[PDB]
Amino acid sequence: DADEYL
Amino acid sequence: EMEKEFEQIDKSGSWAAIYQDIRHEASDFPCRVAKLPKNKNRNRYRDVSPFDHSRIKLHQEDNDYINASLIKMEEAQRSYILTQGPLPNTCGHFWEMVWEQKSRGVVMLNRVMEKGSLKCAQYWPQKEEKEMIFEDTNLKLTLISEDIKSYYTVRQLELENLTTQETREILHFHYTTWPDFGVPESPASFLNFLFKVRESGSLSPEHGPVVVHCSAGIGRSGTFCLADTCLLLMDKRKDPSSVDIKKVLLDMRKFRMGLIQTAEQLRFSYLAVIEGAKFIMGDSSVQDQWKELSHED
Repeated sequence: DADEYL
Repeated sequence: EMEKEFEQIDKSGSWAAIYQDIRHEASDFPCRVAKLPKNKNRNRYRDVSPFDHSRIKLHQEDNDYINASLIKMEEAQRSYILTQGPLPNTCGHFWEMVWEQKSRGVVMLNRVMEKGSLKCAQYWPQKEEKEMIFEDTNLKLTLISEDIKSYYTVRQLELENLTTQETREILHFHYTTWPDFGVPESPASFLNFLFKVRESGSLSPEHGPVVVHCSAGIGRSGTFCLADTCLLLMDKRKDPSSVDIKKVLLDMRKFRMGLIQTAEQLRFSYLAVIEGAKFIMGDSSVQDQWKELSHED
């Protein structure tokens, strides 16, 4: 959803 | 008994559950350096950090940080460096890690672009004539040759430490066919890719650890490493039946967090080891019986 990752 | 477990789990559809239990039991160690504000830009993902204890320290007195972890499988007798796909400002660090760790092979399990987005920078030269110079680290990188096969590309790169006038040949193993979503339907191509990596001597203890990366350096890189280590232990132990992929996985998570990101990647690794073991365990008829499977001309 946001740039990083999980 | 791993064949058992695979069938037993699939029939029952407990992959998420088996997986989630591994997430729950996963080790957890501090990632102090990784979270330092000056290293925010060296981390492709804020939620994917190397533990302090197994992180790779760059040999620069500057800032020794790189999002890279040393996975040392004691019993399997193999070490891997799992790292994120280099960011645009960490490509020199990556090659500096490669250089200082004496790595012979770099294993890329991803594509620079995946799901419409950049999962890793173009950290190697696509053209023989356009070498890359990493000015920050003072390394020169030249594409010598490449061998594009249907599911992977083996590149022969020449890394030059410009400081010492010393040059090394780095084999780049690029599995190019991992799908954007899910895993390969068959472990055939991955396993054959694994065996060429092995065959090249890149994983031998005579070299530094192989540098394995994907985008975050945990999911597909974890698959590669888990599968390869489980294959090492089976075809090493008194009984191959004794290798427990979950315990292997958990020992690997002691060194880097989140290895294997989905229950499908965990299932893909069980597939990979199950199939990889059959071919090596005793089919005297073959060794690499991945003809049609991986196709090959």
